[PDB]
Amino acid sequence: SILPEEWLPVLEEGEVHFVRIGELIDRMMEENAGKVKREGETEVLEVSGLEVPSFNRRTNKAELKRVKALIRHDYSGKVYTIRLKSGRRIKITSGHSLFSVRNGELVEVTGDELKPGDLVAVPRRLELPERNHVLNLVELLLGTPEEETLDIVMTIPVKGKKNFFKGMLRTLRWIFGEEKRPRTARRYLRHLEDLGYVRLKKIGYEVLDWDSLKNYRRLYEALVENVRYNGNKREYLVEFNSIRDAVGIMPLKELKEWKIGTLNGFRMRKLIEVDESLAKLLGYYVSEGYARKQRNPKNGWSYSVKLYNEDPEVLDDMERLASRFFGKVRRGRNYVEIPKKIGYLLFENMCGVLAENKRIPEFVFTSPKGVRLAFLEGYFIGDGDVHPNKRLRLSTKSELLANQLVLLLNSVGVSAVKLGHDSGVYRVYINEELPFVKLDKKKNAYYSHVIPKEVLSEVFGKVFQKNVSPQTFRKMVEDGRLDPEKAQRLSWLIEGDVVLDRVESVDVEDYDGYVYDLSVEDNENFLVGFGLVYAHN
Repeated sequence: SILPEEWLPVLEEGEVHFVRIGELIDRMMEENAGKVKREGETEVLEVSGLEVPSFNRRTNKAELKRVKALIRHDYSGKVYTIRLKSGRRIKITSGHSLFSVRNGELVEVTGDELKPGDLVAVPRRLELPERNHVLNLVELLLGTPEEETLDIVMTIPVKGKKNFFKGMLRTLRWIFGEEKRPRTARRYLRHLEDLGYVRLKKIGYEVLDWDSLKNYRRLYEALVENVRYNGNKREYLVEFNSIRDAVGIMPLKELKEWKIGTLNGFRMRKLIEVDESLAKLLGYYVSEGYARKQRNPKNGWSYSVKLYNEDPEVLDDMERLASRFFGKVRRGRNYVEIPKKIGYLLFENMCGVLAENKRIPEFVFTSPKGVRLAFLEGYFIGDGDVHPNKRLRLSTKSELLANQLVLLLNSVGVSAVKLGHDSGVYRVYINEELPFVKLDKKKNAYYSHVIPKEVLSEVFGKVFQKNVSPQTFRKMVEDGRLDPEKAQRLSWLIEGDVVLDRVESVDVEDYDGYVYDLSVEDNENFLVGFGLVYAHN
């Protein structure tokens, strides 16, 4: 079984989240108490909607799988913290199995069996889904403290909507039988049909969804009561907070027409399509971005976002990207500033404010590779890791970020990764080429670009000078240096999506508490631990 605090990458409805397995399993069981069957000390809760990354037991390739159930045993015994030479770490009970090698094949080795030196399976790359994402600033802000969206408003041109609100309400009230049929009735009944609520008929109409109409009415009731007119710009206005408890009802069809921001400041389009510029912009922020709130004039609240960097070229690119989504921007000595409330809000909720809370936005993990790489590039460049003379060294105070980076890298084919945490800081080391950074993996190679000599030794019965890269392995096969028939025993290691990391230390403790586990469809395994480690379900 896995311990409570162990991180676990999971996918829900197509999105990737990092959760502490205990928190996930405890929360689920509490909200589904009834369905939780129990056989003494064990508690099993079948579920759907969850998916975890695993590897095919036969081909060993990366593939996502359904999580059949969540399990919880009350445990009293020994727990082992397994530390890999790569930096990965995983704490498990004595009978939990991880994957090691025995005679060229992947076998299971229990926690109470693992010793320093043993080879442990770990990801070479991951196969996460790919889709285009669309940000929704409304939902985003609805997840924000009202005290932070005080000056936020939602404007809309008065053009085609001459008194639309009060006019729609009247039709609704009429629909609910509280008024005589309005004069502009059909101009609205169509819109409703367009939204799917009503079925316009030759003669009158037929209400399709009362419950929905009720919320829609509730929405317009809120609009009429709060929408003001701004003679100045000829548009309708609404203070966000005044309709927070209803705006979420606004159908997307209608949302498109609105804008959101401040009255005398930057106004944004509510629905944003995630593209590479945005991702790379966010990358810049996650690494070198600082969001501030200083008091100013009437002591208390001018918001801004600065993107630091000591090199002109970079600052030029940030300035280019920042202004690409937030209009006019301010250049500085060593930074680029976006002094806009809604930009500040967007970045705050997307990536976090404090360094130790910085994080990769969720949509990045399952976006097309072009976008994942765009983010990574914005992050690396900003962090100043584009001109290396050896392996890169990324530092963060956010352990979430460290884990996310590792998963994001794996998802784009980078496997030569290492970890560390030394003094309130997490480090992610990378020793292999990236489309935007040249690095020689052959030089001081990492475990991922090497076939353990014990494995070769065992499989081929020969004794090997040193370690061979998978590249030099394929070659030795093609010109008889390696027996091709024996060599096939390792096709899973050369052809699969797994590499062998090695146990450095093992710590044993006595534990009294809840331990967890999962049941994974088909493969019966999943990723857990700091840095991601394959564990048998």
